[PDB]
Amino acid sequence: MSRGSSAGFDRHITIFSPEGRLYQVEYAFKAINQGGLTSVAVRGKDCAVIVTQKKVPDKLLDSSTVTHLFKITENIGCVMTGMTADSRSQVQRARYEAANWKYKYGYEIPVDMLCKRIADISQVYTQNAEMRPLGCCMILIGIDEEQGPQVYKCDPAGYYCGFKATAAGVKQTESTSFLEKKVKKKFDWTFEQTVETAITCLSTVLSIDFKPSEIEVGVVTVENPKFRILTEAEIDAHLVALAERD
Amino acid sequence: MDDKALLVEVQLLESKTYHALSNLPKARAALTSARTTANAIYCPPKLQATLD
Amino acid sequence: MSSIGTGYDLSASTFSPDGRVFQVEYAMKAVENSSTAIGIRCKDGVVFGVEKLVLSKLYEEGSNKRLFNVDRHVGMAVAGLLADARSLADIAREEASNFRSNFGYNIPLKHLADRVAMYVHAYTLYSAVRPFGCSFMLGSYSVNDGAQLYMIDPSGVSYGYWGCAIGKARQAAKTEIEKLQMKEMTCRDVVKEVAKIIYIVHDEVKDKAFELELSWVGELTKGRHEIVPKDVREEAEKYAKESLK
Amino acid sequence: MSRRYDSRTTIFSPEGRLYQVEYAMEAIGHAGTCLGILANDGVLLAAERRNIHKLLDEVFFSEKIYKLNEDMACSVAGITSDANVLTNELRLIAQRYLLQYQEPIPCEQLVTALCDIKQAYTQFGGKRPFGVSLLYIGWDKHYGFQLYQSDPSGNYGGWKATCIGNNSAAAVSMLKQDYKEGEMTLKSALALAVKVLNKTMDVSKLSAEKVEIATLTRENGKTVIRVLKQKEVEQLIKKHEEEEAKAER
Amino acid sequence: MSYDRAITVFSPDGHLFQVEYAQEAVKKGSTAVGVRGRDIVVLGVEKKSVAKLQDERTVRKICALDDNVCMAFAVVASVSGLTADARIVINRARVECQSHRLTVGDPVTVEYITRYIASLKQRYTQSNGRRPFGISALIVGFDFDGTPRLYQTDPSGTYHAWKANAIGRGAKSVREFLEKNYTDDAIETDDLTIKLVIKALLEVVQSGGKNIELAVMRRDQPLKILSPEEIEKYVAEIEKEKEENE
Amino acid sequence: AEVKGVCTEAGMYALRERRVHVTQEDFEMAVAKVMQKDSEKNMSIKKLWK
Amino acid sequence: MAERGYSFSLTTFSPSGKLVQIEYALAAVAGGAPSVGIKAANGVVLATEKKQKSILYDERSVHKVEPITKHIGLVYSGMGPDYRVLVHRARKLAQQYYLVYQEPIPTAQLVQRVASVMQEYTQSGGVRPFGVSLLICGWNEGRPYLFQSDPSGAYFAWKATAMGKNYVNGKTFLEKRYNEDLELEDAIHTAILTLKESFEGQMTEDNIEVGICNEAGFRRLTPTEVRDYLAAIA
Amino acid sequence: FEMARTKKACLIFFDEIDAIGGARFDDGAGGDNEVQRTMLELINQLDGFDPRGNIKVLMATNRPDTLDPALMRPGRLDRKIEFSLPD
Amino acid sequence: GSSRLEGGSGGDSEVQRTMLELLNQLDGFEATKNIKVIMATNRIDILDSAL
Repeated sequence: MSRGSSAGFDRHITIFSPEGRLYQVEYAFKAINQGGLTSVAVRGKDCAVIVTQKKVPDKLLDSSTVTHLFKITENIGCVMTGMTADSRSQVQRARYEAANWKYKYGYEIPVDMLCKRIADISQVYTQNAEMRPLGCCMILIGIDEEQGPQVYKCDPAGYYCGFKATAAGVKQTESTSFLEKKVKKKFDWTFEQTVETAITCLSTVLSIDFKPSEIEVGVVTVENPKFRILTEAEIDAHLVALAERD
Repeated sequence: MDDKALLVEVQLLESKTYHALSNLPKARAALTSARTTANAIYCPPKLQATLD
Repeated sequence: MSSIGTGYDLSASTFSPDGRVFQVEYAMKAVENSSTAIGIRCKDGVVFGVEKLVLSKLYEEGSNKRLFNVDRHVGMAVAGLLADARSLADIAREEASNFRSNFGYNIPLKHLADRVAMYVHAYTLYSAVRPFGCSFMLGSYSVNDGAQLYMIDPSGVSYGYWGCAIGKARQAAKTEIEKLQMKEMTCRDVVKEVAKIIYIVHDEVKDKAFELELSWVGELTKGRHEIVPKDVREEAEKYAKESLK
Repeated sequence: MSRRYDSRTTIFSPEGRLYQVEYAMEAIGHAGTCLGILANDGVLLAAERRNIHKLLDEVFFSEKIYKLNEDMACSVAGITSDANVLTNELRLIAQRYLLQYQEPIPCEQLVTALCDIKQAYTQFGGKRPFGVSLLYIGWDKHYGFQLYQSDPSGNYGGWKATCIGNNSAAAVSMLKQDYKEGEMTLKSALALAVKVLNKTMDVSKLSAEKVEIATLTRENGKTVIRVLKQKEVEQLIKKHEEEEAKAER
Repeated sequence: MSYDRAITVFSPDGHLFQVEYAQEAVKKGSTAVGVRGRDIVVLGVEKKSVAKLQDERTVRKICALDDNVCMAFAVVASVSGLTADARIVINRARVECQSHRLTVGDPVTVEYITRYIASLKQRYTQSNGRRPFGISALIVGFDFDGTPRLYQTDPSGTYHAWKANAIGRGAKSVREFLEKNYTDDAIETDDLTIKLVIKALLEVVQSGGKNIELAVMRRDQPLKILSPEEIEKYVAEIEKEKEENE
Repeated sequence: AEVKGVCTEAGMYALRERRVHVTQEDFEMAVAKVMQKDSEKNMSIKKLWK
Repeated sequence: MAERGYSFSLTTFSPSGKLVQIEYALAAVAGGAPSVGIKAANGVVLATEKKQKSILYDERSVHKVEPITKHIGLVYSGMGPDYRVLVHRARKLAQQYYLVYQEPIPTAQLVQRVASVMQEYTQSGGVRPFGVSLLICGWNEGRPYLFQSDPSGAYFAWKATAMGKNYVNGKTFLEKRYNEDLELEDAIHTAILTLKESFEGQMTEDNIEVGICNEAGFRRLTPTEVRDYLAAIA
Repeated sequence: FEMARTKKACLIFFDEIDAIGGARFDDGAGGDNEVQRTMLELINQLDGFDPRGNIKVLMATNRPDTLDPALMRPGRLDRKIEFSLPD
Repeated sequence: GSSRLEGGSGGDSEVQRTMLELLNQLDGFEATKNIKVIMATNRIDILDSAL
């Protein structure tokens, strides 16, 4: 046998393969690519930024309540990349846990506590053969109190890790390697500077070339205690500067 | 320890000295001994060049 | 694939190397089989137009109806299998009823839609149960949250629409919406439009025969989800028939 | 979906065996020598120590000699993995019995509580049985000195001398040949056990890194459970080794 | 529980598979004979497989459920003792016997235990993800009456009383030789009943007193399990009686 | 195979030194070179040959 | 929100007499990052590779090297998600123990607890075992301690152990380089060398994490301190 | 099938297809390809652009669970009769 | 052929088992034999019931 374990069960249910790691788990990372969404997140010292498509496909779909930037809670917000069905499901579960934490535990929620908490849950889903390793990936922004602005991304596999720069989506590998060159030729991060880096990476990689109504940018700022979308006004001012950049 | 570059170095230095005294069996024996410990693939290219 | 005894359509925990889930997809093809249910957001309410399938010759009104009241001011139009729709009606109505009791204000559609979608989505994840074989719209008017239209599919997505169609004709029917300016428009005029779209889309092989049911939830009903009067139905029926000729 | 994957290994076979217990039976045989012999003043266990390196911490008393109670001790043949969960559970059971009764627990009473659990896995549930077979040694008031063996479904048998593991047939026959039903003392009993382990094991002189021997001896009316140290073991090896030397001549 | 996978499902042959698989496993071996006397009932098993190095005192293959109820068991394979399988039926039956004696002031009868065996096998059948035990038990005991009884059960859970029965290695063959030996004198004299059990066991394979273990019950007095030394003396006296009749 | 590898490795050394007879020195270097192959066999828990 | 779970036989014995799942789990840990633990007998030192192969990872608080409690730590090799739940679980047991005794949980005691978890994952169906090998360290009750727990649910005692890629060579390099009755300084030096003998090549201080364990506690050193060490080793 | 049609009155008794009749799938090692091949050939000439000729068909299966949806519908399976265990 | 081995106890053991069967009874050459069938293996797992 070749071309998947069809005489075997290993992509049918969750159990380790003869090769070590599961077919199914690897396959979950392939479900992200289906969403059509690519997110680029850039970590700064002024804000931690997310740039994602506002993009609507008709007159019939809202854009006054359809967004992939989500306010988990005031300080910490996130973007979901991949399957839309799984996307909402994690957001609500995250929202309830965030209120419950704040109420009982009394601690303000950094980037790590939401990220790590979801990640452990998404391990249980991967571990059960009833549930499936997630169809979405969550990239969080939020201000860590000791570190400063932080960008984390948690895997549908159930791993969390910190990132100075990250990308998730259809072109996961292409955008991260592109952004790697930008880190290497380092930018002293101002407000405008983190936002600029994120949009140039995504514009080159998709090769659409975005304008301000087509993207929506999410910041969690050090003077904003709440999560805010920058919308078109600030984006256009940066956008022109991008053409003049290089 | 022979799984190391460092051991090769002492043995080479010694072989040069016995040669000068005109302790010729000693220098010869010590020279093969350095090459035996040099075989290890834990030795970096440069150590090999000096050994020749 | 479709004929198999392990995974694929047995499961939905399964993934292909593409990433697909076939069972969740088979549930989508199921909503497609029966006629169209449209629900149009106005800045003042929602108007529905539903084909109500006439499956016999000894019909009475409300028989195999697809119009449900989730809350006092929410209506729900379903398309696809009615078996799955009845269980979905109980779950949605229950989440709304408790909401009214506790919060004491009119359920925001954005909240209700998130909860039912999560429930559909819990089944699509699972290989332990199949997921519902219908797709539904929830549509509502309130002055505490405005006029809202939401749509939930067999996958477990909730996103707001300003004019939606579910059922066989939906790719054709949706096109007719882009033609219409419906975001700003009285619920009185929009009833005339939902009725004419349905009459033209229907053909004798999507389903044998239908009974026209339109519903109000807008400025006219004063924020109540009710069925349209005999008068309203007939003039909207007439305009559908005159446009059909 | 779910039944198809279930290989139906929980099914009875017409012959009257459980497939799983039989496959577990093989897991015990791959694994090292564990033998227990009865003696008339104490009783001893000899188990194969399989942890030989020159860098060993020895964070445990032993990784095969387990003192389950403060009146029982046991040795292992099977898989270390199963042995670790199991060994803990054996401790709660031995210890609760000690609380209620306040007298040393029979070796027979100790195998039976576990047996229910073993059986449960095999018959239904589709859960693996434990990969170890345990030789429990003890003294209880009622019979005097006893040795009990448990198997992968909890099948029990009282034995004066028994052996399971690697070259189980060879060890038990040999021991059957010299000794038949309790003909020796505690001193001689250690010398046979190490001798058997010697032949069975690849190293034919042994050391204390290769063997670990545990004694359970009734002194001043109370059961003493002691894992013997490396020093005591070398003395026992030299006694058997010397006895072998005379044999040849 | 989570396990509900089928092990038993009904046949068009009008049977339950496990029960029949069990029934043949008592055809193929583990001779257990019981005779009912007129003061005392004796049951005997042949094989504990005493290879002259094993213990004989503490090994029990006849277990006292109560002090007036005892059972001897059989079902064999390559895994020869199914002592484990028996040990469950033995423990649940032990509590139930005692329990019946607390509630109902009559000493528990064999007829109660036999219905209780018929329901345990069945209950395991109806429950999801569960399988009938392979055991067949010769339930011996005393009623309210003080009358000696011997009852026999099968792996399905159907019970009959019988004066003398043999099961294992040809159930009918051992029983038809034994049928001549069942006479009015044999049942009356208690000592002759002890010999009747031993005399049947000897037909399949002869000799061994250690292989043979039998337990005796007299009146409502506690179970007495006989020493092997008592058996050896008895087989020697049985062998001479065979030469006398014949 | 390893033991024979000592003689075989020895010959490479005799050419290098430019001898006509495989001296003791050739053998010293050979044992150590063969010991490195052994070490590789052990690391991989599979044979070298493929 | 309607499920009973499935428990099925791929977690029962094969005819070979060895468990089908355990062999595969051991394969997952072999593919992992190499990890050495050395008991000095002057403190326990644990070293792992910091990297994940892109060094666009912030890791100034996210580490592979995590304290469980005041002086016991875990270092892992193998799977990242599975380790994350094991780190979290291990802590929870530590604090439970902390409530009753006042002392933090011994390495000897902790492994058995963790071992039960590894066991549930193997023995019940509809799950699969964790594919993470653990090096558990502590200094408590007057002696420093190093334990190994492999993914099956076995725990083994070693005084110098190596893991991951070229687990075999690490154990032999440890045998050779490190001798008994040497100090703590010597121990720290030898671990980075075992990691050199176990995946070779270029090292930065963001490609290695080194953490030292004493009764003062387990701490993972800052990027600078690790940098000074690098220069020492070949 | 062609030979059958030309001769005068044919009955083709397709004997015992359990897994030699199985539903279309592919495993990428050989697949069900060879099995479905016979199956599919019988479908192409029967329905075809030419109908079944002078050919009567009788099927013996112990597993209808295996068969393709094409075979199970009428035009070569007009009436289903169960010859099973008797009364 | 490592894949043949773990698959069901060897396709190479299959050839050995059959040759061993043929050799157990054959013609009048059961009496005398000067043709053996020899196996090299390094596992005990591969060994079926006749081996």
